[PDB]
Amino acid sequence: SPGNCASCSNSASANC
Amino acid sequence: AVKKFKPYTPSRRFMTVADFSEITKTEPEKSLVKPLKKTGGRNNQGRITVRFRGGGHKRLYRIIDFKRWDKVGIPAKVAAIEYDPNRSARIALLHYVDGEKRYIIAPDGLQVGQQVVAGPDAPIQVGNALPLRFIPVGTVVHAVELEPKKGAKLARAAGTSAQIQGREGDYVILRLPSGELRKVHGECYATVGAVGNADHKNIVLGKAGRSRWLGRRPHVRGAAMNPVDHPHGGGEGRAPRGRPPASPWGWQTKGLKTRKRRKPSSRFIIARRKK
Amino acid sequence: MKRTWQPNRRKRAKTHGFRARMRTPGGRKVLKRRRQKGRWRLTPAVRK
RNA sequence: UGGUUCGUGGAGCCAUGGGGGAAUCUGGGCGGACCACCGCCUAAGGCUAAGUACUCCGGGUGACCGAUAGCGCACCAGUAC
RNA sequence: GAGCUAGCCCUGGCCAGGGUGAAGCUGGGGUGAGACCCAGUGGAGGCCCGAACCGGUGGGGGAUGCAAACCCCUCGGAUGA
RNA sequence: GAAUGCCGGCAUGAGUAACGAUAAAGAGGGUGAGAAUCCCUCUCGCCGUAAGCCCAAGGGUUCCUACGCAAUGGUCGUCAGCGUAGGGUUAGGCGGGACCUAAGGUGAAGCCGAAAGGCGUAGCCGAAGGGCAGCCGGUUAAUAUUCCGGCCCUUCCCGCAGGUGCGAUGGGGGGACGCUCUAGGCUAGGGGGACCGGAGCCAUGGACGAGCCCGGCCAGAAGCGCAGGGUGGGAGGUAGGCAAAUCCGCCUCCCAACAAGCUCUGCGUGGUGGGGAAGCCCGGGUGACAACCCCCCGAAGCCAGGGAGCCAAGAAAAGCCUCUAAGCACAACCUGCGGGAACCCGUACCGCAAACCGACACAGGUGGGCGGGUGCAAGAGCACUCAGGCGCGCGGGAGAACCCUCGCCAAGGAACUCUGCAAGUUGGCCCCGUAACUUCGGGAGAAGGGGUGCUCCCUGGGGUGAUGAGCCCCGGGGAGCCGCAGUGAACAGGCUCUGGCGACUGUUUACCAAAAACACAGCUCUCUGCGAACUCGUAAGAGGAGGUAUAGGGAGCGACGCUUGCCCGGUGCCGGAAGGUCAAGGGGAGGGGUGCAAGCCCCGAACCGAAGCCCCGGUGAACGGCGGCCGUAACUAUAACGGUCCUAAGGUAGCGAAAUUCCUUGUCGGGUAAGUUCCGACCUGCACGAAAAGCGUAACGACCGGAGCGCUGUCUCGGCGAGGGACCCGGUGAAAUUGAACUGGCCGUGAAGAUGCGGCCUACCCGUGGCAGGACGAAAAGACCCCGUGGAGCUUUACUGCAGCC
RNA sequence: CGAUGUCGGCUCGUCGCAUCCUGGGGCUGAAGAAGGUCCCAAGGGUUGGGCUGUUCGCCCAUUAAAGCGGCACGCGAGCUG
RNA sequence: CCGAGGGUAGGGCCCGUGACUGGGGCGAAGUCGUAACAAGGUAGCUGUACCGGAAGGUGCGGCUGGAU
RNA sequence: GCGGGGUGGAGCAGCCUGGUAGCUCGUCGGGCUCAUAACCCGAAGGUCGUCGGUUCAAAUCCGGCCCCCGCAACCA
Ligand SMILES: [Mg+2]
Ligand SMILES: [Mg+2]
Ligand SMILES: [Mg+2]
Ligand SMILES: [Mg+2]
Ligand SMILES: [Mg+2]
Ligand SMILES: [Mg+2]
Ligand SMILES: [Mg+2]
Ligand SMILES: [Mg+2]
Ligand SMILES: [Mg+2]
Ligand SMILES: [Mg+2]
Ligand SMILES: [Mg+2]
Ligand SMILES: [Mg+2]
Ligand SMILES: [Mg+2]
Ligand SMILES: [Mg+2]
Ligand SMILES: [Mg+2]
Ligand SMILES: [Mg+2]
Ligand SMILES: [Mg+2]
Ligand SMILES: [Mg+2]
Ligand SMILES: [Mg+2]
Ligand SMILES: [Mg+2]
Ligand SMILES: [Mg+2]
Ligand SMILES: [Mg+2]
Ligand SMILES: [Mg+2]
Ligand SMILES: [Mg+2]
Ligand SMILES: [Mg+2]
Ligand SMILES: [Mg+2]
Ligand SMILES: [Mg+2]
Ligand SMILES: [Mg+2]
Ligand SMILES: [Mg+2]
Ligand SMILES: [Mg+2]
Ligand SMILES: [Mg+2]
Ligand SMILES: [Mg+2]
Ligand SMILES: [Mg+2]
Ligand SMILES: [Mg+2]
Ligand SMILES: [Mg+2]
Ligand SMILES: [Mg+2]
Ligand SMILES: [Mg+2]
Ligand SMILES: [Mg+2]
Ligand SMILES: [Mg+2]
Ligand SMILES: [Mg+2]
Ligand SMILES: [Mg+2]
Ligand SMILES: [Mg+2]
Ligand SMILES: [Mg+2]
Ligand SMILES: [Mg+2]
Ligand SMILES: [Mg+2]
Ligand SMILES: [Mg+2]
Ligand SMILES: [Mg+2]
Ligand SMILES: [Mg+2]
Ligand SMILES: [Mg+2]
Ligand SMILES: [Mg+2]
Ligand SMILES: [Mg+2]
Ligand SMILES: [Mg+2]
Ligand SMILES: [Mg+2]
Ligand SMILES: [Mg+2]
Ligand SMILES: [Mg+2]
Ligand SMILES: [Mg+2]
Ligand SMILES: [Mg+2]
Ligand SMILES: [Mg+2]
Ligand SMILES: [Mg+2]
Ligand SMILES: [Mg+2]
Ligand SMILES: [Mg+2]
Ligand SMILES: [Mg+2]
Ligand SMILES: [Mg+2]
Ligand SMILES: [Mg+2]
Ligand SMILES: [Mg+2]
Ligand SMILES: [Mg+2]
Ligand SMILES: [Mg+2]
Ligand SMILES: [Mg+2]
Ligand SMILES: [Mg+2]
Ligand SMILES: [Mg+2]
Ligand SMILES: [Mg+2]
Ligand SMILES: [Mg+2]
Ligand SMILES: [Mg+2]
Ligand SMILES: [Mg+2]
Ligand SMILES: [Mg+2]
Ligand SMILES: [Mg+2]
Ligand SMILES: [Mg+2]
Ligand SMILES: [Mg+2]
Ligand SMILES: [Mg+2]
Ligand SMILES: [Mg+2]
Ligand SMILES: [Mg+2]
Ligand SMILES: [Mg+2]
Ligand SMILES: [Mg+2]
Ligand SMILES: [Mg+2]
Ligand SMILES: [Mg+2]
Ligand SMILES: [Mg+2]
Ligand SMILES: [Mg+2]
Ligand SMILES: [Mg+2]
Ligand SMILES: [Mg+2]
Ligand SMILES: [Mg+2]
Ligand SMILES: [Mg+2]
Ligand SMILES: [Mg+2]
Ligand SMILES: [Mg+2]
Ligand SMILES: [Mg+2]
Ligand SMILES: [Mg+2]
Ligand SMILES: [Mg+2]
Ligand SMILES: [Mg+2]
Ligand SMILES: [Mg+2]
Ligand SMILES: [Mg+2]
Ligand SMILES: [Mg+2]
Ligand SMILES: [Mg+2]
Ligand SMILES: [Mg+2]
Ligand SMILES: [Mg+2]
Ligand SMILES: [Mg+2]
Ligand SMILES: [Mg+2]
Ligand SMILES: [Mg+2]
Ligand SMILES: [Mg+2]
Ligand SMILES: [Mg+2]
Ligand SMILES: [Mg+2]
Ligand SMILES: [Mg+2]
Ligand SMILES: [Mg+2]
Ligand SMILES: [Mg+2]
Ligand SMILES: [Mg+2]
Ligand SMILES: [Mg+2]
Ligand SMILES: [Mg+2]
Ligand SMILES: [Mg+2]
Ligand SMILES: [Mg+2]
Ligand SMILES: [Mg+2]
Ligand SMILES: [Mg+2]
Ligand SMILES: [Mg+2]
Ligand SMILES: [Mg+2]
Ligand SMILES: [Mg+2]
Ligand SMILES: [Mg+2]
Ligand SMILES: [Mg+2]
Ligand SMILES: [Mg+2]
Ligand SMILES: [Mg+2]
Ligand SMILES: [Mg+2]
Ligand SMILES: [Mg+2]
Ligand SMILES: [Mg+2]
Ligand SMILES: [Mg+2]
Ligand SMILES: [Mg+2]
Ligand SMILES: [Mg+2]
Ligand SMILES: [Mg+2]
Ligand SMILES: [Mg+2]
Ligand SMILES: [Mg+2]
Ligand SMILES: [Mg+2]
Ligand SMILES: [Mg+2]
Ligand SMILES: [Mg+2]
Ligand SMILES: [Mg+2]
Ligand SMILES: [Mg+2]
Ligand SMILES: [Mg+2]
Ligand SMILES: [Mg+2]
Ligand SMILES: [Mg+2]
Ligand SMILES: [Mg+2]
Ligand SMILES: [Mg+2]
Ligand SMILES: [Mg+2]
Ligand SMILES: [Mg+2]
Ligand SMILES: [Mg+2]
Ligand SMILES: [Mg+2]
Ligand SMILES: [Mg+2]
Ligand SMILES: [Mg+2]
Ligand SMILES: [Mg+2]
Ligand SMILES: [Mg+2]
Ligand SMILES: [Mg+2]
Ligand SMILES: [Mg+2]
Ligand SMILES: [Mg+2]
Ligand SMILES: [Mg+2]
Ligand SMILES: [Mg+2]
Ligand SMILES: [Mg+2]
Ligand SMILES: [Mg+2]
Ligand SMILES: [Mg+2]
Ligand SMILES: [Mg+2]
Ligand SMILES: [Mg+2]
Ligand SMILES: [Mg+2]
Ligand SMILES: [Mg+2]
Ligand SMILES: [Mg+2]
Ligand SMILES: [Mg+2]
Ligand SMILES: [Mg+2]
Ligand SMILES: [Mg+2]
Ligand SMILES: [Mg+2]
Ligand SMILES: [Mg+2]
Ligand SMILES: [Mg+2]
Ligand SMILES: [Mg+2]
Ligand SMILES: [Mg+2]
Ligand SMILES: [Mg+2]
Ligand SMILES: [Mg+2]
Ligand SMILES: [Mg+2]
Ligand SMILES: [Mg+2]
Ligand SMILES: [Mg+2]
Ligand SMILES: [Mg+2]
Ligand SMILES: [Mg+2]
Ligand SMILES: [Mg+2]
Ligand SMILES: [Mg+2]
Ligand SMILES: [Mg+2]
Ligand SMILES: [Mg+2]
Ligand SMILES: [Mg+2]
Ligand SMILES: [Mg+2]
Ligand SMILES: [Mg+2]
Ligand SMILES: [Mg+2]
Ligand SMILES: [Mg+2]
Ligand SMILES: [Mg+2]
Ligand SMILES: [Mg+2]
Ligand SMILES: [Mg+2]
Ligand SMILES: [Mg+2]
Ligand SMILES: [Mg+2]
Ligand SMILES: [Mg+2]
Ligand SMILES: [Mg+2]
Ligand SMILES: [Mg+2]
Ligand SMILES: [Mg+2]
Ligand SMILES: [Mg+2]
Ligand SMILES: [Mg+2]
Ligand SMILES: [Mg+2]
Ligand SMILES: [Mg+2]
Ligand SMILES: [Mg+2]
Ligand SMILES: [Mg+2]
Ligand SMILES: [Mg+2]
Ligand SMILES: [Mg+2]
Ligand SMILES: [Mg+2]
Ligand SMILES: [Mg+2]
Ligand SMILES: [Mg+2]
Ligand SMILES: [Mg+2]
Ligand SMILES: [Mg+2]
Ligand SMILES: [Mg+2]
Ligand SMILES: [Mg+2]
Ligand SMILES: [Mg+2]
Ligand SMILES: [Mg+2]
Ligand SMILES: [Mg+2]
Ligand SMILES: [Mg+2]
Ligand SMILES: [Mg+2]
Ligand SMILES: [Mg+2]
Ligand SMILES: [Mg+2]
Ligand SMILES: [Mg+2]
Ligand SMILES: [Mg+2]
Ligand SMILES: [Mg+2]
Ligand SMILES: [Mg+2]
Ligand SMILES: [Mg+2]
Ligand SMILES: [Mg+2]
Ligand SMILES: [Mg+2]
Ligand SMILES: [Mg+2]
Ligand SMILES: [Mg+2]
Ligand SMILES: [Mg+2]
Ligand SMILES: [Mg+2]
Ligand SMILES: [Mg+2]
Ligand SMILES: [Mg+2]
Ligand SMILES: [Mg+2]
Ligand SMILES: [Mg+2]
Ligand SMILES: [Mg+2]
Ligand SMILES: [Mg+2]
Ligand SMILES: [Mg+2]
Ligand SMILES: [Mg+2]
Ligand SMILES: [Mg+2]
Ligand SMILES: [Mg+2]
Ligand SMILES: [Mg+2]
Ligand SMILES: [Mg+2]
Ligand SMILES: [Mg+2]
Ligand SMILES: [Mg+2]
Ligand SMILES: [Mg+2]
Ligand SMILES: [Mg+2]
Ligand SMILES: [Mg+2]
Ligand SMILES: [Mg+2]
Ligand SMILES: [Mg+2]
Ligand SMILES: [Mg+2]
Ligand SMILES: [Mg+2]
Ligand SMILES: [Mg+2]
Ligand SMILES: [Mg+2]
Ligand SMILES: [Mg+2]
Ligand SMILES: [Mg+2]
Ligand SMILES: [Mg+2]
C-alpha cells in the first residue's frame, strides 16, 4: 500500500 | 550449602537459594533499624547516574558497628545471627554486658552464645577486634579499618578476608581480598577470622525475576542501540565492535587503567592486584 | 482512548499557580508580561 | 587576554587573571618597539549641575488613516475563543 | 511543559473459580549406620485452564468514520519481570 | 483577473450522503394553535458483576418548582441538562483544617556559584498512609450519619471528691507493618419451612388444598454470655539508652505458665426506639394490635497486632504508656462525678456518563465498594430473571441490483489461493486410555474412545443437630421410560508428523512491523583498595553506597550440553627509571640598537629540560586476519605424496545448495498421478566456522517453512433465506470538487493518448436506478530520480576547535 | 515529476491473424491409414491439476485442439497485494 | 448376553529393502614413509589424554614380557 | 566496464631506473652403496605470449592483437 511508504500516490486514506 | 530445586518450572531448574542454616532470629532489632531511602540510581538532581537500578524489595537498614574500639574491654555475648538484606554477609547481634546492643557482621565459625571482646589485650579469637599491630603475623582477619578511627572499610563481603603478611614500622602489610599488597596503619582495628556465608558466591539466580527482586533492572547492550546512544550503536544487521570496545561515554573498556596516577596512597600500595 | 487533558485541581495550582510563578525568575517574567499585556487573569483559575 | 582603527603587527597606549615586585619630586607616567635629547602631565580615594536620551502621561499641529484603513481594540479587547 | 507518554521514588488498592501436586514432615520398608524406595500429609511455582483486569495475534467491517486508530469475531498474559 | 494569494459574501455538488450501535415496538386516554416524538394506562421488548446502587476525581447550578419554545436538541416538541424567575446544600462525632509524619519540597546553621541562582543539618511543609468521638428511623418539591426522635460517645474550661512525687519538645516502650497458605468462632448475605401474620383468588378440563400469592425484621448503653487478641510476677546488682532515671537494656535469684489473672476488641443478648408486604381504594390510605419464629448454606468481611511456611527479609512520626531534669510540691498530674464550652471549609446535582476527558447529547477513555435468584461441576463465566433502569432524540412504506452481519445446501471435499486466508470441525464434566523423545519435571487435555436425560427400587460416608428427625453435601448398585438428539438452549480445544530461528515466562516500533529483534538467568574479558572506579554538576554537592573485590562500574556473549584451533607484522590496550624527538622554563658562546659615558634596550648558539610520540616487549571471550601455481598411484579417475612462490599466520573441530549457493529448479534419494517449495543426503562452501560464538538440544512459541488425517460455500458453482442499508413518501439537510461549458463515435491531426481541430458516422428535449472504460477523473506544489556552491541526523586514521584526561 | 499508481493473479471482455483445432484446398519421397509442406479461412472453440509471487517454463491426466500477439507489459475511482 | 470376524485408533517385535555413509575381510609383482622384531638405531608394552597424511608422537602413571 | 599477469621442463627474481637474464626444483654426465634414495663433484637447457613502434640498442619504454586469473555491474 502507497499507503505505507515505498510509493505515494493513489492508494490509501487520510494522514495529511 | 546452597539449596537446589527440582525442575518443576523452567526457572526452578537452576535456581539455588542460600540454606539460611546459621540464622537463628528472623526479625530485626527494632532499636537498630532505620528506613533505607531507595534511590533508583538517581542523584539529588533527579538524574540517573547509575544505570539500570530500581524496583527491588523494600528494606530496612540495620545499623552496623564498624568501629569496635568504641567499647574497648567490655565483653559482649553473641545472642543471635540474622539476615541482613543490605549486604552479602550475615550479621551478628551482640548483647554487651553493658546492656548495649550492637550489630557486627558475622565471621565464619562464630557460634551464638560465645563471648567476643575488642581491644589491645584481646585473645586472638574469632570475633575479637584489635589494632592491627597486636594481631600475630599470619592471622586472617576481616572488617579492617583503612585509617585509624575512620571505620572498617576492607574485607566485609561474604567470605572475604585479609591476611597479615608482616610489619614495617607503624604499619602492617595486608594481603587484601583482591590480592593487592597494601600497607595499613598498625593502629587500625580489624576482626580476626574471615567473613561468613562463603557459599554466597555459588547462588544461581535462575531467572530474570530474581534480578528484579534485587533491584537490578535489565541491562541493555551497546551493540543493541543506535549511534545517538552508544559507540557500539547501529550497523546494518549484527555488527562486531568495529572500534576498540567502549563505554557509553567514549572511553575504552578492555584494559584501560583508570586509577589516578598521582594518588597519594600509591606510596602505600606495594603490589597491584592479581589475576 | 485516554486523551491528554486529565484535569487535576492540585496539579493545576502547584504547576501554574500564582505562587509557583513568583518562586522563579522565569515565573516572575511571565506575570510581568501578562500584566503589561493587560491579561484579565495572570494565572489559571482552579477551585481549590 | 580585553579595549582602541589596530585581526601579533615595528604594537605603544588604557584596563587586568597569574608571577616577581619599588620609590615620595634628585619621585613617577606619557609623547606608537627601543635609546638619547626635548617637552607634556602628576597614577594607584571620592563628589559634581547644565547642554544629551526616552515618551507610560498631558497638550498643540498634520499636502496622516477614515471602519478590510488607522493601534490588536472607534463598539464592554488583550475580551470572546 | 512529564495532568499524554517513558523510568524511578513514596503511599494505598486489585487478581472469580477450577487444575497440577515440589520441598518438608509422618509412618513403613531398607542398612552396620546410610543413600534410597513406598504410602499419607503438605501446598511450592516469572506452573496449567479461565472471568475481572492488562493486552492487540489473524480476519472482516469502518475510511467526508461512532472514532485524527474505532467496532465485531478470534487470539496472548492473567501470583507476577 | 490570476500569487494552491488575504478577508468576506454567495454559489456547485443536492433535495443528494447522512440523521451516530439491529435492545423494538403497538394501542387507548389526556394536554395543546399544533403531537409518531410531552403526560397517564395497558400490552410488547432490552440490561440485570448492569444498561442497577453507593463513593472518589473532574464538572460547577446542570438540582427543585412555576412560566416559556426564537435559538440549542441531528426530525418533531406542548418536552428538556435550553430561555426567564423563585426556591434549595444546615454537622463537636462524615470528610479536610485548628494532629503526625512518607517520597518530595522548603530550609535558622553551613557550603558553592560572574548575576540570576545551585546545594544543605535540624526545623517546617507535604497523604488516599498513622491517629481521632454516631448508630437506627422519620421528615422536604429539593439537604440530611448535618434537621427531628430514640439511644450513645469525644475534647476543652471550671468546680467538687478521692488518689499520687507531680512535672518534658528530653530517655525508653509502643505505634510498627512482607508474600503465600491457613484454624476456630462469628457477622454480612442467601435458600427452605407442613410454623406465624395477610387483602384476596378458584379461572378453561381438574384443585377449597398440609392450595396459590405476599411478608415473617433493624438499631440498641451498662450487665451477662460465646469467641478471640494483647500481657508474666518479685527481688539484688548495673559501668549502656550522649543530663537524670524507680523506666528500658544486660547479669543473677525466687514464684508463676499450652493456664489463670488482668486488659482490649468482635459477635450475641440486652432497658428502649423503630420498621413492617402482597392486594385493594384515591406519593397516600388500608392491610395491621401485622407477624416478626424454626431449620439449612455461609464469606474474600469481623475477632486480629490470629496461626504456619517461605526469602526477595517487608515506612515514618504523633496520639498513648513509662522514666525522670529543671522547676514546684497553696502546686501539678491521675481517677470519678457536675456544670459550662466546642470554631473554619465541604455537603445541591451528574459521576462507566447527554452534566468528567475526547470541538458534538461522540459505539472510544475514567479509580474504589455493593452487585439478589435458578440451572449448567465451580465462578464475578453463561441463559433467564428480581430490585431498579432502559427501547439508545427522525419516522412511514417497499421487498430490485449490490453491500454488510447471519442461517442452510445435492454430489464432491482444498480441486480455492501466495497461504485452508476465511469459515467448518473439535469443544464442559466423569471414566478408560495415551507414543517418539527427555534435562525424568515433562512431552499430556498427547493421540483415541465410552458415558452424560427422566422414573422407580436398594444402599455406603460426611456436615449441622444430639448419637436421632429434618435440612444440606459427596457417592454406590439394580430395574425401567421417551426422543433424531439427554453438557437436548447458552458459555467451553480440531488433531498429528517433520524442519528453520529463539532455551524458557517476559519486552518492543502509542497510531502499517510482536519477530528470528530487545531482555533474560548463565559464561568470559576488563576496570575499581574506597575521598574507589564510573556517572550528573562551573562548583558546592550528590548518585555509586551508609556498599568494600563472594563488592561496584564498563564490554561482548546469551538456559543447558560438547566445545571454542593458528596469527601479536599493522591498530588498540598493558609493561618498559636506557636511547631518539620533544614546549614553556633554565643557560648565555656570540652578536645588535642607542647614549660622551655609566647604562638602558633587543636578538641569540651549545647545553639541562615533562607528558606525548619514536623505540623494546606482552596481549584475542582486544580491533581484526586465517594463500597461490604445478606435478604425482600398474584401467580410468582422483591424489595419501612432492616441487615452488608468498604470508604475521594460511580456516582446526563441527557444519554445509544453508534465514548464507551466484551459475540453480545443482545432483541423487524421500514424499505426490505430477513437487522452482519441503525433508534426507553429496560437497568446486560465488561468499559457513568457533563468545558480532561453532555444532546440538527436552520444554516452550498468536514466530516462519513442508506434509497428512478430520471438516467444510475456500472451490467445481452457484442457489435460497433473514435482518441493517440501498429504493419510494414526510421531516432535517452536508462534502471534497468546480476557468467557463451549448461536454458524442471512428480514423486522422495536434507538444507525440482530442467532447473542443479535420473528414466522415451517429444523435429528438429532460430525468431516475445502476456499472466504472474516459474526462491523461479527486486527494497531497512526487516520497523515487536529478539539480541547489539548500538543510538536518549519523560516521571516521576528513579539517579545525572544545570538554575531559595527561 | 503543483503525481500519467508501478509485476503477477482474479474478473470482464474485445480485436489482429503470422491459424492450435474444426471447414475447403494444391504438392508430397501421398498404396491405405496416419503424417509432412504450402494456400484459403478469424464462425466458433482452445480442459483440469502438481511446482513457483511469478509472466514464462517443466511435469501429471486428458483433448478435436490444449494457438500466438494487441488493447497504458488491456483492466487497483473493479477486487487482490 | 456371549460370539467368527469386519471397522476405527494407538502401541510392541521380526524380516526385507534405501540415496548416502562407517569401518571390516580378501585380492602375484601400485603410491608414501619405516612404527615393531637387534638397545631395531628414541628400550618395548601399557590404561588414559591430547595431537598428527599414515604407521605413530608426546604427557601422566604402570609392567618387564627390557638390552647392557 | 576498470586492475594485475604471460620469461629455460615446474614455481618465481630481473621490468620501475634500456646495454649485463638470475634462484630453488627438475634434466644430463661422474662419484659413494651390494643396490636404490638421500648426499657429493660437474654440465646442459630460455632468443622473455605475438605483431608494430621509439631507440645506436628493447625481457625492460610506448601502442595493437591473443591469453590468464581478479575486482565491478548501483537508484529504480
Ligand atoms: Mg497519502
Ligand atoms: Mg536447582
Ligand atoms: Mg531432577
Ligand atoms: Mg518443565
Ligand atoms: Mg546463613
Ligand atoms: Mg524507630
Ligand atoms: Mg542512598
Ligand atoms: Mg535533595
Ligand atoms: Mg553507570
Ligand atoms: Mg537506575
Ligand atoms: Mg545477610
Ligand atoms: Mg554488598
Ligand atoms: Mg593507613
Ligand atoms: Mg557468582
Ligand atoms: Mg532487594
Ligand atoms: Mg547482571
Ligand atoms: Mg543485555
Ligand atoms: Mg543496534
Ligand atoms: Mg536497532
Ligand atoms: Mg537522545
Ligand atoms: Mg554524535
Ligand atoms: Mg558515537
Ligand atoms: Mg559499530
Ligand atoms: Mg545493528
Ligand atoms: Mg552483515
Ligand atoms: Mg567481534
Ligand atoms: Mg570491523
Ligand atoms: Mg572506541
Ligand atoms: Mg576516565
Ligand atoms: Mg590492586
Ligand atoms: Mg494513552
Ligand atoms: Mg485537547
Ligand atoms: Mg492522570
Ligand atoms: Mg486534586
Ligand atoms: Mg488530590
Ligand atoms: Mg497532583
Ligand atoms: Mg513545580
Ligand atoms: Mg503554586
Ligand atoms: Mg532575577
Ligand atoms: Mg479585570
Ligand atoms: Mg501563568
Ligand atoms: Mg579593538
Ligand atoms: Mg596595540
Ligand atoms: Mg596583574
Ligand atoms: Mg621625603
Ligand atoms: Mg619630575
Ligand atoms: Mg622640590
Ligand atoms: Mg624617576
Ligand atoms: Mg602608565
Ligand atoms: Mg603624552
Ligand atoms: Mg601629557
Ligand atoms: Mg599622586
Ligand atoms: Mg590628577
Ligand atoms: Mg468594520
Ligand atoms: Mg468588514
Ligand atoms: Mg479604508
Ligand atoms: Mg492605546
Ligand atoms: Mg483588527
Ligand atoms: Mg467581548
Ligand atoms: Mg498524572
Ligand atoms: Mg491473577
Ligand atoms: Mg485436571
Ligand atoms: Mg495429593
Ligand atoms: Mg510442614
Ligand atoms: Mg502462570
Ligand atoms: Mg490444565
Ligand atoms: Mg503444568
Ligand atoms: Mg485488532
Ligand atoms: Mg479468522
Ligand atoms: Mg485511519
Ligand atoms: Mg469477541
Ligand atoms: Mg491463562
Ligand atoms: Mg495578469
Ligand atoms: Mg499566495
Ligand atoms: Mg483567503
Ligand atoms: Mg478566508
Ligand atoms: Mg470566509
Ligand atoms: Mg461581513
Ligand atoms: Mg454563505
Ligand atoms: Mg448557481
Ligand atoms: Mg440544493
Ligand atoms: Mg449524486
Ligand atoms: Mg455522508
Ligand atoms: Mg451513522
Ligand atoms: Mg440515534
Ligand atoms: Mg451491540
Ligand atoms: Mg448486528
Ligand atoms: Mg397495540
Ligand atoms: Mg404509538
Ligand atoms: Mg409530538
Ligand atoms: Mg407538534
Ligand atoms: Mg409519558
Ligand atoms: Mg391492551
Ligand atoms: Mg465542561
Ligand atoms: Mg426551541
Ligand atoms: Mg421548535
Ligand atoms: Mg421567547
Ligand atoms: Mg436545533
Ligand atoms: Mg446530534
Ligand atoms: Mg401548549
Ligand atoms: Mg451532631
Ligand atoms: Mg483555636
Ligand atoms: Mg508543600
Ligand atoms: Mg502537615
Ligand atoms: Mg489523613
Ligand atoms: Mg473523624
Ligand atoms: Mg452509635
Ligand atoms: Mg417545603
Ligand atoms: Mg514492628
Ligand atoms: Mg519496623
Ligand atoms: Mg504503613
Ligand atoms: Mg449484626
Ligand atoms: Mg442459597
Ligand atoms: Mg545506672
Ligand atoms: Mg391501623
Ligand atoms: Mg478482597
Ligand atoms: Mg486485621
Ligand atoms: Mg507487635
Ligand atoms: Mg517469598
Ligand atoms: Mg523520619
Ligand atoms: Mg505549697
Ligand atoms: Mg497516679
Ligand atoms: Mg481559629
Ligand atoms: Mg448533602
Ligand atoms: Mg465502559
Ligand atoms: Mg446522564
Ligand atoms: Mg443521542
Ligand atoms: Mg433474592
Ligand atoms: Mg459451570
Ligand atoms: Mg465479588
Ligand atoms: Mg430504538
Ligand atoms: Mg445504550
Ligand atoms: Mg422498494
Ligand atoms: Mg441454524
Ligand atoms: Mg433447515
Ligand atoms: Mg455442500
Ligand atoms: Mg478431505
Ligand atoms: Mg472427506
Ligand atoms: Mg493445498
Ligand atoms: Mg476461483
Ligand atoms: Mg461449545
Ligand atoms: Mg509415553
Ligand atoms: Mg510415534
Ligand atoms: Mg512424535
Ligand atoms: Mg525430538
Ligand atoms: Mg520421562
Ligand atoms: Mg514425569
Ligand atoms: Mg488426562
Ligand atoms: Mg506431541
Ligand atoms: Mg451411564
Ligand atoms: Mg425428559
Ligand atoms: Mg480450550
Ligand atoms: Mg526473539
Ligand atoms: Mg522467545
Ligand atoms: Mg539452547
Ligand atoms: Mg533467551
Ligand atoms: Mg506470564
Ligand atoms: Mg506500530
Ligand atoms: Mg498519541
Ligand atoms: Mg503514528
Ligand atoms: Mg504516533
Ligand atoms: Mg507474540
Ligand atoms: Mg526490540
Ligand atoms: Mg537477546
Ligand atoms: Mg553459558
Ligand atoms: Mg560530566
Ligand atoms: Mg549514602
Ligand atoms: Mg542438557
Ligand atoms: Mg544433549
Ligand atoms: Mg581443535
Ligand atoms: Mg596482531
Ligand atoms: Mg606485538
Ligand atoms: Mg599488537
Ligand atoms: Mg584500525
Ligand atoms: Mg619525556
Ligand atoms: Mg575480533
Ligand atoms: Mg577488518
Ligand atoms: Mg588485519
Ligand atoms: Mg595414473
Ligand atoms: Mg590449525
Ligand atoms: Mg552444499
Ligand atoms: Mg546449515
Ligand atoms: Mg555464503
Ligand atoms: Mg541456489
Ligand atoms: Mg536463485
Ligand atoms: Mg527440480
Ligand atoms: Mg549424484
Ligand atoms: Mg559441487
Ligand atoms: Mg554475522
Ligand atoms: Mg515464544
Ligand atoms: Mg510468537
Ligand atoms: Mg497442509
Ligand atoms: Mg459464497
Ligand atoms: Mg433483506
Ligand atoms: Mg413514488
Ligand atoms: Mg423535507
Ligand atoms: Mg433542523
Ligand atoms: Mg464558456
Ligand atoms: Mg456554454
Ligand atoms: Mg451533454
Ligand atoms: Mg453525448
Ligand atoms: Mg508521433
Ligand atoms: Mg488521436
Ligand atoms: Mg465530438
Ligand atoms: Mg481549424
Ligand atoms: Mg470539429
Ligand atoms: Mg459512427
Ligand atoms: Mg431519486
Ligand atoms: Mg443514480
Ligand atoms: Mg468511469
Ligand atoms: Mg475505474
Ligand atoms: Mg479514468
Ligand atoms: Mg493532467
Ligand atoms: Mg484516469
Ligand atoms: Mg511550496
Ligand atoms: Mg515538485
Ligand atoms: Mg509532496
Ligand atoms: Mg518516507
Ligand atoms: Mg519507487
Ligand atoms: Mg532523475
Ligand atoms: Mg561546493
Ligand atoms: Mg552552483
Ligand atoms: Mg549543502
Ligand atoms: Mg569552552
Ligand atoms: Mg512524473
Ligand atoms: Mg493539482
Ligand atoms: Mg493530484
Ligand atoms: Mg521420388
Ligand atoms: Mg476462427
Ligand atoms: Mg472477428
Ligand atoms: Mg509480463
Ligand atoms: Mg521460470
Ligand atoms: Mg527446467
Ligand atoms: Mg486431428
Ligand atoms: Mg496476449
Ligand atoms: Mg501497442
Ligand atoms: Mg512493453
Ligand atoms: Mg517492461
Ligand atoms: Mg498493466
Ligand atoms: Mg487499490
Ligand atoms: Mg494490479
Ligand atoms: Mg483511479
Ligand atoms: Mg482512473
Ligand atoms: Mg502488502
Ligand atoms: Mg464380518
Ligand atoms: Mg599392493
Ligand atoms: Mg623402526
Ligand atoms: Mg629411528
Ligand atoms: Mg625404538
Ligand atoms: Mg607432538
Ligand atoms: Mg624469488
Ligand atoms: Mg620491480
Ligand atoms: Mg634496468
Ligand atoms: Mg636459470
Ligand atoms: Mg622490439
Ligand atoms: Mg626494436
Ligand atoms: Mg530508491
Ligand atoms: Mg544508494
